[PDB]
Amino acid sequence: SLSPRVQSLKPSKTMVITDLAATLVQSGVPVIRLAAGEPDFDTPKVVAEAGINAIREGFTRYTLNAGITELREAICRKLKEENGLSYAPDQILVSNGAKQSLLQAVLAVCSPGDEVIIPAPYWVSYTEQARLADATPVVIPTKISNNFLLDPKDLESKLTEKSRLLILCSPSNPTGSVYPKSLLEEIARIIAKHPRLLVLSDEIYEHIIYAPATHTSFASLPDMYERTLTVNGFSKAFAMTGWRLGYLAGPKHIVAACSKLQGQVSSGASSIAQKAGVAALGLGKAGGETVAEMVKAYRERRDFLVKSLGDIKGVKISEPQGAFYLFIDFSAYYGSEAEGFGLINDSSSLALYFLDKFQVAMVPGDAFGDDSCIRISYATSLDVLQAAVEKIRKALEPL
Amino acid sequence: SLSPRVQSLKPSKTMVITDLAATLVQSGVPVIRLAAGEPDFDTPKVVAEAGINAIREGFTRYTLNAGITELREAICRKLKEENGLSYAPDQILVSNGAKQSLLQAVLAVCSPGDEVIIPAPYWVSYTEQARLADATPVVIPTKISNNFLLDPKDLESKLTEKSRLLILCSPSNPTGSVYPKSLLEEIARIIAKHPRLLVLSDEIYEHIIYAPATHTSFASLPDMYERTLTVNGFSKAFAMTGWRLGYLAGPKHIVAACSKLQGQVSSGASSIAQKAGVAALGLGKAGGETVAEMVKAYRERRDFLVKSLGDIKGVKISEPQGAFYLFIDFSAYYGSEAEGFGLINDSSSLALYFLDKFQVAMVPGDAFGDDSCIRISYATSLDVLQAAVEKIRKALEPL
Repeated sequence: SLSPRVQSLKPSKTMVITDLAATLVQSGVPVIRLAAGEPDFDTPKVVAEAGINAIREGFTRYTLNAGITELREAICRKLKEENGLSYAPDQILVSNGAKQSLLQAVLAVCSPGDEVIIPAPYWVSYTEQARLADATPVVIPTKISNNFLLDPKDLESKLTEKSRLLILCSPSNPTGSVYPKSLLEEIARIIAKHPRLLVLSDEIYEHIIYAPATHTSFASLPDMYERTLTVNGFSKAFAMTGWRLGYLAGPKHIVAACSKLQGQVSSGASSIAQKAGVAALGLGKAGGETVAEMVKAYRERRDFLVKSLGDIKGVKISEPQGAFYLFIDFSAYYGSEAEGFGLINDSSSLALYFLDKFQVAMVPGDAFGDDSCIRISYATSLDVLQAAVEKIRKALEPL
Repeated sequence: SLSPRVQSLKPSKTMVITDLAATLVQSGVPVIRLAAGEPDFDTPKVVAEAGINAIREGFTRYTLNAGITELREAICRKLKEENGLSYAPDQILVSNGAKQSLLQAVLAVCSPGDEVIIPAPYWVSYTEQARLADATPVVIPTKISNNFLLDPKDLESKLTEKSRLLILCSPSNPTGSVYPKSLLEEIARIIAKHPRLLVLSDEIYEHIIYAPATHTSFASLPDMYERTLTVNGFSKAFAMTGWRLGYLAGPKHIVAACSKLQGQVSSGASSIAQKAGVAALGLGKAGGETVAEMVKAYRERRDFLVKSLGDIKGVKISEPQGAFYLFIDFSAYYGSEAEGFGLINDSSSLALYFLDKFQVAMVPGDAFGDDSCIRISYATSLDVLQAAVEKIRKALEPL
């Protein structure tokens, strides 16, 4: 029975709480749902109508494996105009979500035994995708005091003959932290010394930024363009998670190998979702007021939760600059008598205590490589956040 | 640069001919295009409206990774009713097309060095997926006189301690054969001796079948449920190729390992596509007059091409029982020098000869592991087939 690749990954830390509550264990109790990784917003009607018209017009046959020319051309424009990067259409690979885009990159560029350097807190799939490539993940913890930003000295110390891929997610899930250009520059100098090291830049949350923070894409840095794989998509910016559209832009030989890989995984991505993709790219640069209108809401929501929660004692909060996550340091509360949850010294037990006792579902930082925190998503109505703040405050002072 | 496994694949006979005729049409000469592996029909308006309705009703968010509970239930209904198979909802996995379903099954159950037995002629992807799992494909040639059906004695000679998976595609791509129950019963008995051997049954063409022939699910056979992975989908029957919807049914521990894999490869399948899937399943058993009318068009199309080509001398045909492919044996024309243009040695040469000199695009049998033949797709209008038969006759008389 079953192969080692599947056996080697991985219990999962989400189901015990995140979806087990969204179950008859709700009955008859209601639950807030603060653990979803998707926008509360609908798909833009212009984007949605493009999909409806693609269905009507018969754009329902197989696509080119790499993607339709209009989308790969439109993505290239987006990359020059928004990120200041130059790519041709044969350097673009469109996949059914960015998750596939990231995985195919790892399988294309990593030989067995290669080391993939992953900063923690990390998106869950980065560790598992390296293992599916038979590569060795090397995790570098970071601290909240440094805004969960990688330290360049720590990157220097973990370099090896085997270091092949560095994964940078900015703005990042879960911490919602954003890399400054100067920090990425120190990183870049280091990488240029290493002959084999490549960088996977996860820019899926790019248009969700706030305030003085700026998204500066890695390939724009001096000498990095040839070493960088750029990954972006339509799920987070345009609230298109169900459509499954993502893309990779990078060196042509790497994209060509990723494309040959895709011809065997799933073939090309949805013909319907891709036509919606051109429409989404057609909304404009921000892309337009529609995303801007959404980013104003997240900005408002972020500020309510940073204020309320950061004033409870023993709770640490770094102001996030991007995305819609808050990685909250509920540690210090680890002793806790507390109640039915015995020890309450875990991110998982604590997250269990918020649910299954206070009806607030969150994701333990356990899921992301740092047990000091719990991830709270504020991509929900402002009315539910005040109620969630209300449940957290009653949960925590009884300790 | 790139890893082995990306580099292990590097073939593709298909690339220069079928993808290039699209280039030669894209300026000047028109070409028939008989290399289609997709229905010429539109998606059923009922199915199309359900997807358009799902867009309007806002079903654009992430679905559960395994699939929406409504679709997995309708699939279980379809599998018990049409194929006589009993599955629970947690034994079904929905993916972006059957291609993904097959890859995840192969990756789930094959260890390095394991042997994947593939009867030839074969769909190209079976070989590549096995190599992506570090399995060793072992090909078993079959003969046109035996309707390209696997020979059970030939199976026993190649069975080994390392045999893990046998892949059975019925109805077949490229041959268009259907295994009879009696032959499938004989195979089953053979595998029952081997403790490790599993069956991947690719049943995607189940409803494109012609009247005296019957589709028998391998998992219906006694002692086989425990070892069969059933793969089906909506792409070929309902002309849903662009939608990307497929599924796998099997033992609980296998489907769980496939699900952990899918959680790292693509996440769930499209929310819009899934809701169209329930509409397609709701269409009935065949389903209804909707599927029967396309199979009525395919059957006439086939019979026109068996008679027209079979009357050409040096052409050998097994009448297909399913799907819309014809694997035509143009050998005997090998060993002949055309002018000037040059040598017609092989299926590659012959297929190149039909196109470019007589404007007819086909897929060489080289692409499917059988060099004897050329694959003609008849999922196109009866009018184009007549102009191709003329061209085939005009190409064939000069030798």
